[PDB]
Amino acid sequence: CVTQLLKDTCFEGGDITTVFTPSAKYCQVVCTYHPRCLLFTFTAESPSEDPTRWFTCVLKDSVTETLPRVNRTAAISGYSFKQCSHQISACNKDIYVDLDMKGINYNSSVAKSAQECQERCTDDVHCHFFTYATRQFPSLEHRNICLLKHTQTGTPTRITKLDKVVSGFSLKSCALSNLACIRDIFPNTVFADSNIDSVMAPDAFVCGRICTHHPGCLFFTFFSQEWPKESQRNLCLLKTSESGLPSTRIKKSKALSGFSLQSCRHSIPVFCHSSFYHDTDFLGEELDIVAAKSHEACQKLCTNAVRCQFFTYTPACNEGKGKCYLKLSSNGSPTKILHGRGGISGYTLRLCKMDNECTTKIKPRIVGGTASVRGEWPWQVTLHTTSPTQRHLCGGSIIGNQWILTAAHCFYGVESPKILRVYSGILNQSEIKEDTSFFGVQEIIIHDQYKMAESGYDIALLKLETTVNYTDSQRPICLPSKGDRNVIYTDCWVTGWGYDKIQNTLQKAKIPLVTNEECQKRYRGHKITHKMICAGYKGDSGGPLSCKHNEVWHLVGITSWGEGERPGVYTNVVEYVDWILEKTQ
Amino acid sequence: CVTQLLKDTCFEGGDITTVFTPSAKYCQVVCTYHPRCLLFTFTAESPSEDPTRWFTCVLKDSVTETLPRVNRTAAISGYSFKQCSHQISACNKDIYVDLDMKGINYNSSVAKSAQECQERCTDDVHCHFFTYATRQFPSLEHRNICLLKHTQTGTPTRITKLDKVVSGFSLKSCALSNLACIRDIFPNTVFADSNIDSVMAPDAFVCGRICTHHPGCLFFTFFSQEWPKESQRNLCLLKTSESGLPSTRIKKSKALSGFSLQSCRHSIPVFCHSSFYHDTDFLGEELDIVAAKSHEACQKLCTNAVRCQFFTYTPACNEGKGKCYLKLSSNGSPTKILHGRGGISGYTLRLCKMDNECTTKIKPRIVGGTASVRGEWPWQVTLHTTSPTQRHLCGGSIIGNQWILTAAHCFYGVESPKILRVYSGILNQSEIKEDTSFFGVQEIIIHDQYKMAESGYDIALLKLETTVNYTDSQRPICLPSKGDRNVIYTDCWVTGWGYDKIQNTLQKAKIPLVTNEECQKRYRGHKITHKMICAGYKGDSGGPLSCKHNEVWHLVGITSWGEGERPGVYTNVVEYVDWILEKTQ
Ligand SMILES: *[C@@H]1O[C@H](CO)[C@@H](O[C@@H]2O[C@H](CO)[C@@H](O)[C@H](O)[C@H]2NC(C)=O)[C@H](O)[C@H]1NC(C)=O
Ligand SMILES: *[C@@H]1O[C@H](CO)[C@@H](O[C@@H]2O[C@H](CO)[C@@H](O)[C@H](O)[C@H]2NC(C)=O)[C@H](O)[C@H]1NC(C)=O
Ligand SMILES: *[C@@H]1O[C@H](CO)[C@@H](O)[C@H](O)[C@H]1NC(C)=O
Ligand SMILES: *[C@@H]1O[C@H](CO)[C@@H](O)[C@H](O)[C@H]1NC(C)=O
Ligand SMILES: *[C@@H]1O[C@H](CO)[C@@H](O)[C@H](O)[C@H]1NC(C)=O
Ligand SMILES: *[C@@H]1O[C@H](CO)[C@@H](O)[C@H](O)[C@H]1NC(C)=O
Ligand SMILES: [Cl-]
Ligand SMILES: [Cl-]
Ligand SMILES: [Cl-]
Ligand SMILES: [Cl-]
Ligand SMILES: [Cl-]
Ligand SMILES: [Cl-]
Ligand SMILES: [Cl-]
Ligand SMILES: [Cl-]
Ligand SMILES: [Cl-]
Ligand SMILES: [Cl-]
Repeated sequence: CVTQLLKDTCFEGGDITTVFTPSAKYCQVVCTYHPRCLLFTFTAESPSEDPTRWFTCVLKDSVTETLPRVNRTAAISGYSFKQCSHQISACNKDIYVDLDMKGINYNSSVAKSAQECQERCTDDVHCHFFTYATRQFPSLEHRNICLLKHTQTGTPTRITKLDKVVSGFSLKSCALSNLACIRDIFPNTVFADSNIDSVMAPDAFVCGRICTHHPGCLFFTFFSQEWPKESQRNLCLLKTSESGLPSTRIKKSKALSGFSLQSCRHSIPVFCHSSFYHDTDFLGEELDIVAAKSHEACQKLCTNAVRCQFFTYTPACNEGKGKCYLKLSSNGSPTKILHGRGGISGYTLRLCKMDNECTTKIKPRIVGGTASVRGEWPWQVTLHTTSPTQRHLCGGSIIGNQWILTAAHCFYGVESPKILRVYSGILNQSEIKEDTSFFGVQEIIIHDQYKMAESGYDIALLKLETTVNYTDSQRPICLPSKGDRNVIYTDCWVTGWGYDKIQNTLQKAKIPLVTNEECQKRYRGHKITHKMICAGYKGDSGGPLSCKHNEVWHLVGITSWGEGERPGVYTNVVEYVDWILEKTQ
Repeated sequence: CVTQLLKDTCFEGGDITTVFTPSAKYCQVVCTYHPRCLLFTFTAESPSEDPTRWFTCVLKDSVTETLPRVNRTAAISGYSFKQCSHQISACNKDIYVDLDMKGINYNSSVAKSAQECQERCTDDVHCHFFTYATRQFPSLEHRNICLLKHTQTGTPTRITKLDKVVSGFSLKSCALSNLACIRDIFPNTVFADSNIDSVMAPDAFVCGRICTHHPGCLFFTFFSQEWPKESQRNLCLLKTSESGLPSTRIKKSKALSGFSLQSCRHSIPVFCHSSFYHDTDFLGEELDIVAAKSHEACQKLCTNAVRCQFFTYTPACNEGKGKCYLKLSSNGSPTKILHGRGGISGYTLRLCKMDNECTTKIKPRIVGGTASVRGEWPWQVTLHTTSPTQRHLCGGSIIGNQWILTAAHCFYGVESPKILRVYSGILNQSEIKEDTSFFGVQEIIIHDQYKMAESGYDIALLKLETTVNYTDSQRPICLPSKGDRNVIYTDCWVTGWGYDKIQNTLQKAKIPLVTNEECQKRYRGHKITHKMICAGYKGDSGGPLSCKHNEVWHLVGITSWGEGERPGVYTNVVEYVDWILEKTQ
């Protein structure tokens, strides 16, 4: 695919819509995330253009996947990232100097700095972007004012130059938000607040997933297939309120209500709808119709056709040669959902690259007894120490392509990264031979405030020398979201090889969380804190406390000190999220 | 359906496009003929509106088939006639006083009157509308100037008030044009002149039918299914030239070229595409999907769904329960035509009401021997005379719901219309009994210049007292088009009951045309003229010489005088087209 931009170039004619962006680089993000845009043309600040046309971001589509390039000064053009195998971010950390980004201003308070005003926007339910008047701003009245804004689109309605002011976006999509995510989904309930948009959805999960990526949507009501009024079946009503919460909880059958999870975006599927919808036909515009052997292959044909957004495989009785209908609409959704016409429908997987790789589905395997097997806990690594002899030293978790999360105390009297060897995808320690391949560590980042395990801060990152080619054997686990701080995890597991004594086959064990004060009562001498967590009723130093919640695995804890019944104490990973992100980029 | 307009009413929001029309009444025609418009809002001349918004005709669509009505002064709103069972005209005879209708001006010559300037526009290959500067127009230079115009749309690009000028449309769609229609369709031939538009068509007939109703299209090239370049299969290229003719005849296989038949519109199918296209899938936007027993019923489900423009029935092996896909696009055509996916496709018949009823298909029957049978020649009437006794007097042809075309000489010593009785749908004269129903004549319009049969002008209209409910038994025949003057008819027939001696069963006879000078040589004493035609090698006074050409029956002649081999002489109906239309409206 083509990621790089085009200096002084305009794509002639394929317009869908026009928005305002601070830069072409973010124009490209808008295009990538909009359901039809394939190419675009940003207009930079320039003498050769009037100020009203600056910051214009024209989203475009073409049947051929491209358009005519004509020369224009200060026109930056580009392609979307839909066509790409590399992952997709959505997080713009830029503070734009002298840029006044207009929207509906709704709070206007004082702030120490642009950084604090960004933290405020990010932590707010409504904020899309901010403008911060610096201390050098002439009007004393307006000096240090942090005004938060929102628009229909997430995009500013205008962009103008205004010296001594800095604008910037919300970092909710950088996993930096302290906002609580309400995952509670309310059956037989409707909400009646502001209806800002509507889509047709096959079910409420998809309805909620759509709410999450829609910038104006804070919560929703889905009117199900079995809903009485036919005109409203499969209707996903995207809603907002001035409070941020829904005004009232009206009971009603066959309807289903919930919240945006914008703040937990990085740990949830959002753009990745992988299910198939049986005896279901998605109505849209027809891209193509091809012979296909199964619904699964139909989805592939869609995924690999860039303009395709959803499909309906009509199965062949007769012979094995169904018809695969590749479809699209203006909004990524079907215009109508029919049941009872025998179709098998779903969506493009071309989207799942927009999702965090740690949210991809778990491969069904016969997790038998309490002995693990290949692929089962593929985030687990075994940390080897070359010195004295090559031996297992610690457990660790893949959380990145180049990053291991583990315990700081594992590195007591480790004088360089160069004695360390990280093995992935390992069942048996016995499997490890001299010829075996491993990742070498390049850097050990220990928390600068770490002293002792039983004190706080027992957390470490290994930056690997080479990156991991992800596989069923080797995959990352998600960090818990700062918004998920009150989630009650009830499916928690520890894994590792016993570390003293050690075992060969990777062991596994479902174990229960225990509350920080039920833990404190059973341990005195040093204080258990908010930055720790407990469980018990095993594994190694550095190993994961992995909790499964809503089909996704979370790295809730790192094994710190067992002391043993007295429960294991773990580093509370959630409390080190800023830190992990700060250090990893 | 709703035909009547709405005073001071605007339909809020469903905009497709915006054009300029002289009046709301013609706005309604534009809407009816545009492939998506269902409702609209015209803006009349008014103090309460600025002059730039006058004559605005906003074409609108709605998923529900209507929109919100809000009050506005000088906004006229209405619905299309798509929803209607009554026939549809397209012919606006209005001369708009003080109205300057802007377009590309291309000829600018002098003219005696507005009527003559309209006749000139009508007779011209390129003309959509005209403006005529009256003799009272101040600038002496511009006084009496008849300027012809065209636009992309057939619609003027602007409308402005300009005192002492009159504007008006072409009457090509009133069957008033003297322009020759080139029906010759050129196999393995392309044209290379100006490409003004393109559509996907299943075959070249449809391609040509689309050219005919497209105002900018004078001729076309169709690139067939078997065309080498896949990107251009089923491509219907709508073309024009400054000459009006195609520049050159480039040979090339699998391509097929032809002309607009705009001038012969009233005798040809144009909007009525009644065929089914097998192993053919029409791509468009999906309106609905329903269970259906056959392709024929699928077409019905489309026809009766007003937004549906075309369809694809996928047949059930298995059971009798296919899937009928109701579809639509922006232009009435499929966006792509796929072969080989097993679909049966075609178009809405909701269109055929736009076609002249005399173009509807002939019902297959076993036309046996030379004795007719029920339904065979359903335009034929038997003219009875009540006096002395009730007896067959003349043959006649239904050409309207309330009109019979026949011979002037039939009415020798007929003192009132009240002795006349018109019977339709009659095989046997014996079938006629006292209880039998008939149409009473209200008026006998004889050509004022008629003297004697063997002189000219032997033509008469019967205006009936009640109108004919059309049926397989009773249907009209088309007048020949003034543009079809050089058509060589080779499938001509006379029908009637022998009128002297007479027969009971309706007789039929294929007979050959004979040239006017091959006729003149075999008849002297009075002159055969351009306004007569001959045939021979039978029927009554007043009866039809019916010629079948391109699947359509034409009333080429009325039986005037046999004199018998010496051939029959007929009134040459083509030469009395202005007259028939003048008298019938
Ligand atoms: C605007 O936003 C700010 C911060 O999100 C709100 O300020 C807080 O108001 C509450 C209520 O007194 C206090 O407890 C907080 O200490 C305030 N914070 C700060 C930084 O002053 C403020 O109330 C909002 N006001 C409106 C309605 O615009
Ligand atoms: C404009 O249109 C008129 C009529 O359609 C053309 O006038 C005719 O020109 C030919 C060529 O000399 C004459 O034989 C006709 O007698 C003319 N008719 C009249 C009414 O004058 C005229 O040539 C066209 N001219 C252009 C190119 O604008
Ligand atoms: C556009 O710019 C390039 C780079 O200078 C030039 O070579 C080209 O001729 C320009 N215009 C075209 C191809 O129309
Ligand atoms: C490695 O694990 C497999 C799977 O259980 C086991 O059969 C085998 O015994 C182990 N290796 C050794 C040293 O036996
Ligand atoms: C629109 O006009 C009608 C006719 O006077 C009036 O009764 C009506 O109240 C007006 N407006 C509405 C219903 O919004
Ligand atoms: C009427 O026509 C039918 C059809 O040929 C014929 O059988 C019958 O003989 C006719 N009527 C009379 C008077 O026989
Ligand atoms: Cl400001
Ligand atoms: Cl559901
Ligand atoms: Cl398309
Ligand atoms: Cl494709
Ligand atoms: Cl989506
Ligand atoms: Cl003029
Ligand atoms: Cl063909
Ligand atoms: Cl639609
Ligand atoms: Cl419908
Ligand atoms: Cl059409």
